[PDB]
Amino acid sequence: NPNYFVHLGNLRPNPGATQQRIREGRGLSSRRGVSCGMGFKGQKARGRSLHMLYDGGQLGLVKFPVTRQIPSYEVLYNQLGVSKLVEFIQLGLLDHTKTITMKELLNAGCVSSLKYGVLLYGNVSLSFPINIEVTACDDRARRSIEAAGGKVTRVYYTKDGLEGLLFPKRFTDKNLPLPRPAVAWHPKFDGKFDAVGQIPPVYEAV
Amino acid sequence: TFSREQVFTFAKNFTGRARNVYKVALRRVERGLQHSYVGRKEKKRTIRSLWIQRINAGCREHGFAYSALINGLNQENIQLNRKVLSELAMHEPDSFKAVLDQVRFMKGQEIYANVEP
Amino acid sequence: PFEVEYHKDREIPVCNVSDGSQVSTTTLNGKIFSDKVRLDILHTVVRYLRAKWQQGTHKTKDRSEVSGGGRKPRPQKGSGRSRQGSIRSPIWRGGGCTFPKIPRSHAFKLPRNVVRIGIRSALSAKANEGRLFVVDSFVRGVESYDQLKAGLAEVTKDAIGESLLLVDSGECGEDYSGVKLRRLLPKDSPRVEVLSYQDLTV
RNA sequence: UAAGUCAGACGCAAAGCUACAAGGUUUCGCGUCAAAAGGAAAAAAGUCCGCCAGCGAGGCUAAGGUACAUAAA
RNA sequence: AAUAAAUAAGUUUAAUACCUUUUGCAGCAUGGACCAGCGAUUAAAUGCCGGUAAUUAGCAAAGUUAAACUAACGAAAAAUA
RNA sequence: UGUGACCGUUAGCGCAUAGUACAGUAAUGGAAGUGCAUAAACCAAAUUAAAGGCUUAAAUUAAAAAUAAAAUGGCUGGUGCAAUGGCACAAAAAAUAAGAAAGUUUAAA
Ligand SMILES: [K+]
Ligand SMILES: [K+]
Ligand SMILES: [Mg+2]
Ligand SMILES: [Mg+2]
Ligand SMILES: [Mg+2]
Ligand SMILES: [Mg+2]
Ligand SMILES: [Mg+2]
Ligand SMILES: [Mg+2]
Ligand SMILES: [Mg+2]
Ligand SMILES: [Mg+2]
Ligand SMILES: [Mg+2]
Ligand SMILES: [Mg+2]
Ligand SMILES: [Mg+2]
Ligand SMILES: [Mg+2]
Ligand SMILES: [Mg+2]
Repeated sequence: NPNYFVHLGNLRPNPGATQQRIREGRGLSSRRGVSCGMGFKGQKARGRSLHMLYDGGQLGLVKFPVTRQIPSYEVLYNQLGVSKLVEFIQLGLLDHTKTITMKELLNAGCVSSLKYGVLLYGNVSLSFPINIEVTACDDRARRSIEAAGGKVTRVYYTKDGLEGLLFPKRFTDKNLPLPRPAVAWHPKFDGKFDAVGQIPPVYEAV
Repeated sequence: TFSREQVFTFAKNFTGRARNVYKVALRRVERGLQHSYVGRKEKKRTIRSLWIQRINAGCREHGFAYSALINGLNQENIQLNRKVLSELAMHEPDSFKAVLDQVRFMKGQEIYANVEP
Repeated sequence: PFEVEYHKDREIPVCNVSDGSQVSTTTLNGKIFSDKVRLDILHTVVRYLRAKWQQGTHKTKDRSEVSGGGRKPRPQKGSGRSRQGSIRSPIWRGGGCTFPKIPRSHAFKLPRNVVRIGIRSALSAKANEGRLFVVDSFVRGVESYDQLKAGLAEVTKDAIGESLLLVDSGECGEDYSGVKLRRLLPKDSPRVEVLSYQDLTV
């Protein structure tokens, strides 16, 4: 066989990809020769006795107060920036000539995994109108879109309704009717939603 | 730690159980090798002492002293060392005496490349 | 040691098993058959495959699994002997193992992309060594094992090796020709193997 | 290094305690040992000189020595 | 501590075992009569920090899971016209 | 029955058959032990070395073969090699469940 043939008997790994394990207790001139590098006596050198976090008895970490404030439920939403929405449209992954819904965002790749809804935030300088329906929005995003002539609508969906919006084929392939939309939201959420979402959204021209 | 073959090679001339018993021979082998490191260092000190004694004995037979000779050689720019000087006194008495006479009296005839300038 | 054109397509003749004669010519994609050969990737995939195949049905017994050994065999003090707690201790002849073996799996994971790089390196290596051959079919016109051997010998006469590997489109391919090839191939053949393209490995 | 260590000792020089005692005890400045082979003082952990990668039958010195033991007036 | 370094082979000089434990052990501190065999940081899951690669990862097979990214002050004027 | 980067007589099951021999009033505990061959510790035997004068000119050889101390006698059973013995799961089969309570169900031609 020539020198450049490759077979099972001349394979090696890339240098630096592996290193030999240290086997302690194997001689005076070996690494960690006799006492295995643990010292001479004490609690640390007698096996699994001492937790690494014990501080000797002072217990300094539990001398601090406790806070019980509950964070807002909106930390469970997926956050979408206005600047990221525009980039997708410019590249051509989103159609800006029709109403944009969360289904389009999911398929385009703007949002990864939705369980509750999408929150739209940020500032952006636009030159063309955009019509987008989301579950939540801040004021900076609303001003940016409306400045160019767009419309931002906050839509209320339930657990079953959100499934129909995102995966309608999951129901038609099984010959099942689509979920029905909600009637109204609890008054405690007044000022959070503008309209009740329709499972098949009504697309319009922009 | 030395192996059985190494231990018994070193201990082939030892006495009693030190020859063929591993535990006994191993400790005897290591102690001996420690003696050898010290032995080589001391050898260089002892031999130089012996050279000086022989030179001093030769000097005093003629009425001189070792310390006077060493000083005298450095004034003449003669760089013979003690190993050579020791051997001259024992085996070449006539040449050893000639060196002493030059240092003490400086009555040697100088040699030039051109005998007749 | 010679000049190689990387990423360039290759033109390869097609031979016939029945008579060992050239029949046509085809083309090989340059990204698969003219790629760089990664020696370190081949090493990783080979280790990956060997680890997966290891069976790992092995076990031993520790001091708690060996028979007996419950009672304390000697008094703690007074006898002049060493203190002992059980006869099945690791220090005792016939005792348990300090760290027993257990049935276990040895397989680890690799990305699917790294496996692809290995396959391309292996296919590219064969072409650069002149050990890659293409045939129209394996069973058309051949009715005996000896006939197939002679044809393969004629096709691969210009090579250094001895053993051969045959790849087809699976049993249910080429009008179920694979079934005939399996029947013809003798049992316990140490120098010839037949695989489908789905089971090809580095 | 998310490692080991939290038993230290003595010499010269000061102070508290003891009796301006202890190879005592408590602090403090420098050094040595601990973890340091080699040379001088008798043996010589802590004093004086001085820091051993290896070999050699070359040379010059330190502390200390120069009628015998024992190298050199 | 039964050796070492040398030698004219007569001899001369150097030289208080090892381990463990200690401020300090030739130790009048601890363990070993000798030989052969056996006898002690191993495996799984998860986390942190280096190294070496892939250039998102897993399924599925034009569609879905996991991760990652996502507004901060639109501030430069370099024209031998 | 099938497979093994599982073991190969201090290993692997306690057992290359033995829950036997043996210990104990009893419950109970629980061994050793394959075949072949200059291994070690261990006990006896083994010290040394001498040598001083035939007169020289026409052989031999089918062919081949044939002159030299690495190792005393023992006791013991390590090491090396092999398997009619073990270990782990897999396949097939087996085992197993009913609501009701002296009452009807589940049958492929
Ligand atoms: K450590
Ligand atoms: K013995
Ligand atoms: Mg301590
Ligand atoms: Mg400690
Ligand atoms: Mg066992
Ligand atoms: Mg303390
Ligand atoms: Mg303290
Ligand atoms: Mg004191
Ligand atoms: Mg210490
Ligand atoms: Mg001088
Ligand atoms: Mg003198
Ligand atoms: Mg003490
Ligand atoms: Mg004892
Ligand atoms: Mg055996
Ligand atoms: Mg057994």
